[PDB]
Amino acid sequence: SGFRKMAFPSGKVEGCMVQVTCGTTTLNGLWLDDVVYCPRHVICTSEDMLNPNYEDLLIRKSNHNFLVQAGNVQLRVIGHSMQNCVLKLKVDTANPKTPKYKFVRIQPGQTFSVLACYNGSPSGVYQCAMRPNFTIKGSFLNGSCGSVGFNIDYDCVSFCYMHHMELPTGVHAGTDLEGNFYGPFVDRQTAQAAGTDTTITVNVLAWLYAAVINGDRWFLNRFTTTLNDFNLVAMKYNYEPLTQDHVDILGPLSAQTGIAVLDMCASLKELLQNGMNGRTILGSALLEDEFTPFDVVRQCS
Amino acid sequence: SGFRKMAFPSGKVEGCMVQVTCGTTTLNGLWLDDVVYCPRHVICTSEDMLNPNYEDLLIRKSNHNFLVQAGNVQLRVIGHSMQNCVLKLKVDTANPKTPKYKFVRIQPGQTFSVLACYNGSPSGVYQCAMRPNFTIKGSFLNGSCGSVGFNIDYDCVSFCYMHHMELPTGVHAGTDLEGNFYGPFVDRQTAQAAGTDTTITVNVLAWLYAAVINGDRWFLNRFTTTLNDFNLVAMKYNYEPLTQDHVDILGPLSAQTGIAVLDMCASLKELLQNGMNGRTILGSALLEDEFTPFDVVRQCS
Ligand SMILES: C[C@H]1C(=O)[C@]23[C@H](O)[C@H]1CC[C@H]2[C@@]12CO[C@]3(O)[C@@H](O)[C@@H]1C(C)(C)CC[C@@H]2O
Ligand SMILES: C[C@H]1C(=O)[C@]23[C@H](O)[C@H]1CC[C@H]2[C@@]12CO[C@]3(O)[C@@H](O)[C@@H]1C(C)(C)CC[C@@H]2O
Repeated sequence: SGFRKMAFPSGKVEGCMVQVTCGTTTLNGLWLDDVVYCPRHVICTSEDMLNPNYEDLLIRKSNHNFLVQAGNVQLRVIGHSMQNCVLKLKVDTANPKTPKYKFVRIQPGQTFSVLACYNGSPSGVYQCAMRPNFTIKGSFLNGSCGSVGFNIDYDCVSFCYMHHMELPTGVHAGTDLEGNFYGPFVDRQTAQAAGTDTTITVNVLAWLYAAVINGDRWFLNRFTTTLNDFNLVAMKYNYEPLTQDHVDILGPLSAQTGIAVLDMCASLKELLQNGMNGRTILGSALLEDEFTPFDVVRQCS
Repeated sequence: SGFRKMAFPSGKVEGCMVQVTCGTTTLNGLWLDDVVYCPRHVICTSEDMLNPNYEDLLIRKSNHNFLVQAGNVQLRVIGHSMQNCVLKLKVDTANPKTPKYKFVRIQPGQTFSVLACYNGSPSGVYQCAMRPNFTIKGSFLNGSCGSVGFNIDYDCVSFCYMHHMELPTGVHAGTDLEGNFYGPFVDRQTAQAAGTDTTITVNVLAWLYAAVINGDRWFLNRFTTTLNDFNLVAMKYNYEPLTQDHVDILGPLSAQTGIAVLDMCASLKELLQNGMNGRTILGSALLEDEFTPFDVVRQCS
């Protein structure tokens, strides 16, 4: 029993992390087979980051301009190319610790583990959600850029995030591993701001099922509601609409606890309208939305 | 910027995790050099766990009774001995992935990373604190026993916890790696219960400094207080007394933010007496006590 914000074991990713240096700019790279992936802004100086032209900046660079260190061992770069907002540095040596991996783009509402790194040195691991507004609420200091987000299915590492920048509200923006940004963000330090965020309704419902399975029952009631009447309430409290697929996805958890999805929706309506009254759910005094139905089943089955 | 409950990278520990089977009982072991460490109750059946005599149970066992699998490879056990509540199984092969390590016993109030494992297979990593009552609030299902807690200093793994049992309130009890239990708990499924817990005052203060550094300032005030007058309030709300060493340990954080320790104590007094008023601190609606001064400096420096 018990429920914690749990990250995937980070070992398989730790063995892929390297340092990439161009001039006086250094950040983290991902070394898979004979390619190192890193943010393209590694070729920018402090001045350039205002408004760079990356094609012009890259054409003026050669292989010897890129320093790659795999811990102590320096890797000889034998090729460079730009793919969207990521740089691909072809190197001398194939990473002998290269795991089975895929590059997958995730959806808002889905979770992943972040291995925060500094100068190619792993510092810590934590669980994130992709916010509805395509930002993440991470923990990143200067030199954390190139740090990756990932899930592990069996022995396969699904890489979904590379960290690029911090936004004005202190939230974080990055790309998939093909170098395509999540949300309407660009790799220049300018006047960009996160759009209005919403609460991930299906995740909050999954978390209430986790609470029931772990013996927190106080918020349950005899009432039920309709998907329409619930969605009217959701809109008012800045929650995402719930769909038939959402209730279908919550089916297994519904069956395990014996509480119908629309019954649990009735509980959420009451919690939104009334609050908690000095009471807690799984050691929290607010409604948690960074656990997916899968995350709950994983930890509570 | 940003603040997350961050675990240490788990790679160095992942490579030490094995499965130990005796009869129909299976759990996790820690393989360091040519020794595998596991809970001694692996030699107990469902019936024995009521009231076992481990000396009698072990004397009736031989090396061939212990099945150890390092993933696929089976390890030949060539010796067995009991050290307090842990079993030491001497094996054929020295673990080639054995990191630099120490066995350290931690204090109530200190934090560590847990690598939750099932049948010698790592499942996830999360951060814990040793509660004042020597329990931990972990996430453990059947087959999680033998899972270890640890810190990483430089390249050295300081192992501090091995998981043994779950208590009636759904909290967890275990030993250091010398097999000595944290708190007044024993390895038999009986009527044991956790003593009354308290809030780790110094940790809550460190977390308020983390909030200030990340731009949460609303709870600050012009007031200060004395260490005595604060400790009178602490006692009432079931907080641990604050000592001169606690304020000394908070010195660096005090200097970084320019808020005196006793000024921050005044803020905590108000938060305890008044509450938060629908407001949050670092994405929490209650006062968090599982971040040490070290944990904050680590993430906010
Ligand atoms: C790598 C990311 C990052 O961390 C950036 C951005 O959020 C993003 C891109 C650039 C840095 C940073 C500008 O702002 C940063 O937040 C900051 O950490 C960087 C320094 C320390 C001020 C150095 C200059 C540097 O331009
Ligand atoms: C390994 C720990 C553990 O997980 C124990 C205890 O908390 C502790 C020791 C024993 C098991 C468990 C008795 O209670 C358990 O909570 C439970 O998970 C175990 C089973 C699944 C019921 C099987 C029998 C077994 O006796």
